[PDB]
Amino acid sequence: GLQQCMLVSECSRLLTADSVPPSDSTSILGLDKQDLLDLLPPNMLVLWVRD
Amino acid sequence: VYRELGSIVQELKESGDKLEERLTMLSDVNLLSASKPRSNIDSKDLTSHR
Amino acid sequence: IIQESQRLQDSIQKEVKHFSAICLPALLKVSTDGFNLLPSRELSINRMSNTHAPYYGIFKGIYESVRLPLYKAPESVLSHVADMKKQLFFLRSQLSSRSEAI
Amino acid sequence: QEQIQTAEREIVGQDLNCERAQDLCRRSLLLRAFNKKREEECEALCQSNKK
Amino acid sequence: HLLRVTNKKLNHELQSIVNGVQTLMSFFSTPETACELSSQPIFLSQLLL
Repeated sequence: GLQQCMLVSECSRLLTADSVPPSDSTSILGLDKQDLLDLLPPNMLVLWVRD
Repeated sequence: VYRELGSIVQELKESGDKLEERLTMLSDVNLLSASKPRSNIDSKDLTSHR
Repeated sequence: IIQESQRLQDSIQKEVKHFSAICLPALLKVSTDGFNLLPSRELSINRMSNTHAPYYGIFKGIYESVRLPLYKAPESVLSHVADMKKQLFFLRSQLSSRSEAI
Repeated sequence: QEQIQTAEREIVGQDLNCERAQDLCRRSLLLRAFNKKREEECEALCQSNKK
Repeated sequence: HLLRVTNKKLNHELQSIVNGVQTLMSFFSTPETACELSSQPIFLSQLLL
């Protein structure tokens, strides 16, 4: 759970070049932050891991 | 029949365009692996110049 | 349709091949002045952070040449070199004084 | 002191940076997310073929 | 390996669409040459007036 949370976070950041919304910037592999958040373990497991 | 075929062509075209855009992005030289560090100090490397 | 379908032929494989060639850390861009996004690996403070960083081998060599320990923070390199220059000036002055005294 | 310095050089040399394994994990996750998106796109073309 | 499978699936679906559309268009092509007995007109514009 912890490894997966860190990995998702690391990869989310790879995608979010904090750059300026350009409404037009082509993401790597066409992936958005939301596509990665879906690969997170179930919310009950994430809270358990953080506690 | 004409409207239906027209929709399929549009979907394929949009997908094709988006793919070309992504390929262009991935081919950027700055993203491509560890080119052997440059022998010359880049003008943007202020610390090495200093 | 034939033309557009041909454009999308092996589209997944083509993209994966281009992706496999990219350096992921080059994607991590940080803004130091709020305006210019630079890859974190190009930051001067990270030149010694990882053995795999592009400039690690070069700066390792510079640290050893100026006798600066590898565990020291990268921000100390210029201050240290400045002190070494100061020492050189002092040694020259001492030599000149001693040569005059002799 | 000479022994300690040799041992120190060895520890510094062993500084296990599992960066390669981590890179592979990041790539794997990104590609998994990519695969999921491409599966959705395949399902959409399948629907068009049925029509 | 998963992406290679998915890629084959996507290529198959794209080919299916190409084959499907070609088949569909074969129904609209007027057999110029009288001779071929076989292709019974399916569209009133085909004529038969």
